[PDB]
Amino acid sequence: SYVMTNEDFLIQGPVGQLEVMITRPKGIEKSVTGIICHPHPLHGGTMNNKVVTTLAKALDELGLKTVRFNFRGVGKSQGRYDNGVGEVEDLKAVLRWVEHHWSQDDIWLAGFSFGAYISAKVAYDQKVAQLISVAPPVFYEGFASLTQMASPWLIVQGDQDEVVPFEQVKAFVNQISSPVEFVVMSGASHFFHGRLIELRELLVRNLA
Ligand code: NA
Ligand code: NA
Repeated sequence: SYVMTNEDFLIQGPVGQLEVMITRPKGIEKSVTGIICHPHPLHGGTMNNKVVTTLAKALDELGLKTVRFNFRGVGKSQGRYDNGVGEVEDLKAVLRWVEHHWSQDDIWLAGFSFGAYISAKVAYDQKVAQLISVAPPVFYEGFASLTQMASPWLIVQGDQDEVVPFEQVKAFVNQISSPVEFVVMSGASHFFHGRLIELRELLVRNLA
């Protein structure tokens, strides 16, 4: 499907255009596409966030096309913040767009913090081949109900994350019924400053 690679472009979202960028892998391209959601739009989170980039690099290394996008209101994406509700619809729109362009592909959903919540919400509604959360903000009220996730779920978490505390994520992983692959980076903060190479390696190791 003719879609320019490694450049920002716009697609139709629920409330306006969504800014998207895709990548295509450098070797065998698997019939799996990963969509990666960014951290909190109200705290400067965008599709260009470095943890988002790292997730994309990991998925690319694994042979997946990747799709990153800005939630409504962010960057060139039109509209305004919608309480985590419309943001779910934004991801759902990007997901439909992926399914339209690559109908044969399985889907991976991934996200960092706010984006981990949004992607988990969608993966709870539509079983996908793999869900990936980095620093899922499990204190969000909307996380409480995500107890029987059908999609396989990898959670990567720094144990020195002060924004999303390890013990809270651990407790969430413990309380939910469905199995989670819970991978912890020792000494990593919420932002993985200087640990992005290791984060990529950790993702690849656990997703290969
Ligand atoms: Na966030
Ligand atoms: Na905007």
